[PDB]
Amino acid sequence: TTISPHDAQELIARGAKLIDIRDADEYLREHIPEADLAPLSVLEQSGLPAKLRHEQIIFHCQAGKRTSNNADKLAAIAAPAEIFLLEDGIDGWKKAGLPVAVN
Repeated sequence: TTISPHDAQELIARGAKLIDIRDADEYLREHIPEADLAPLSVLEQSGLPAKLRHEQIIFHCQAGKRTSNNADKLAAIAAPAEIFLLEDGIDGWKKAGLPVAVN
């Protein structure tokens, strides 16, 4: 299931984890302040660490593609949470007028 940036904000205000699945170099250039970084490759190797588990988990990447294309991987990695994909990624978040942190 996809979630709008504004609806994601409301879930994050209730404790939902926002997980950035991009690489560290991408994150460092520009990220969502509320997000926790966990590159997809690392998640595929060692799983989601306990500190990033919650009842509600929202994954995001750049523009919606890596989340859409790895939907089954992400559904398993965060199971048994309620899982969302941020619609249009950080690009969508920016287009919605929500804050980002730029290097």
